[PDB]
Amino acid sequence: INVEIKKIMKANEKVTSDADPMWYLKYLNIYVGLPDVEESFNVTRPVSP
Amino acid sequence: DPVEIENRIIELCHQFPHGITDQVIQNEMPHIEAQQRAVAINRLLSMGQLDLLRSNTGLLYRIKDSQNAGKMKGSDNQEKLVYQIIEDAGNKGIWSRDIRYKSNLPLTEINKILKNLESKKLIKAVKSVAASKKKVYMLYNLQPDRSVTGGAWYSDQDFESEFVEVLNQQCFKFLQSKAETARESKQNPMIQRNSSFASSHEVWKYICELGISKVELSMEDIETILNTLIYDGKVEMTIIAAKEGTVGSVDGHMKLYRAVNPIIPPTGLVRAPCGLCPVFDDCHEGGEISPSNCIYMTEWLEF
Amino acid sequence: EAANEAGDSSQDEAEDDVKQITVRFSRPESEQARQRRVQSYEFLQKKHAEE
Ligand code: SF4
Repeated sequence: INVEIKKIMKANEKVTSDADPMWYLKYLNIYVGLPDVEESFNVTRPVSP
Repeated sequence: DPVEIENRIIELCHQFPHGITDQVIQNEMPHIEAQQRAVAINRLLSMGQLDLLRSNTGLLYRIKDSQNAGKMKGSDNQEKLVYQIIEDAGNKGIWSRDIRYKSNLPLTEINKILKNLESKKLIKAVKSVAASKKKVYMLYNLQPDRSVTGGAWYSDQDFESEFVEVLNQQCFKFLQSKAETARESKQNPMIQRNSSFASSHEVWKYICELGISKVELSMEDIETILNTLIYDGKVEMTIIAAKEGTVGSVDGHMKLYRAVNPIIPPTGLVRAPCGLCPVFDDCHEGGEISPSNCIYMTEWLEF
Repeated sequence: EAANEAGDSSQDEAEDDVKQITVRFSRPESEQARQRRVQSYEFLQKKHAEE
């Protein structure tokens, strides 16, 4: 979660389609953050195991 | 200066749109050796402004089609890089899907190119009558091939069954009347058979005199109609040897058609309901489908 | 072998094998296929022969 995921994201950082060139989707940096629960309406909350 | 040589060759190609041989270039420019001319031609071919043709007289060098322009918006490169295989297809046409696949371009670009070419009267789109899936694109100057589109029977991508039925009926009536006149003549069996025979040109001229439809019917159209009549088991065709005459269609051969009666009357099997039953396989003595409670034989005996 | 194939008949008629204009589309090559062509052995051999 600290090193390998960044390498995987870097290996597939750019994705583009053949049709309509000059269009692309570039990933910059990925984060995993702290565990949270999606119970609250569009709001996160810390949750214990 | 090889640049001057290339410019002179380009000017000579402009002077002769059909292409120039090496002899013409040598006569126009004799002071230059053959090796320099070959290097100049190789450079012209490498930069893509010339095309090579192999005719019975040798090699021809033609300027690439750039003056003929229909899609000038954007780049002439893609315009010619579509018109190339457009012309290569030519009379047979080519669907938009195949154009896209051969051009390796998205659908939007090729759609724009085709629209712009149609705007300046360079390509015509006609509906494929063989398979009505997409519109094929052909050169505006080229005449459409009868196989890929059009035809004397097809009218707006619709097969005219009534037209071919009327043609068959009229041809069969004419042949039957001719055979009846030949039989009533009773002058001589050979003469009777020769008079019962009708040439393809004769029946074609007869159909033209009738004038059932507005579309012009060629001789081979009437020939195919008579062949379909032969396949119906109603007429007979014989190929006789005739060098030249009023037909002159086939070299030394003429097709004569005559109305002939069938070999035997309808057989006895078809006179029974069992012979024309569609569920004949499921017939059984004891079951739902039995000859005792058959509806076909019931209606047949009641009739 | 090609000469023997052509020599099947003693006298060969002038063939009407005029080279129809088979100018192929310079299709825009996909970047993956372009990389494959660059990494091809024939391309490397041609680049070596260019010197
Ligand atoms: S349904 Fe009757 S008529 Fe038809 S095949 Fe069977 S037995 Fe024969």
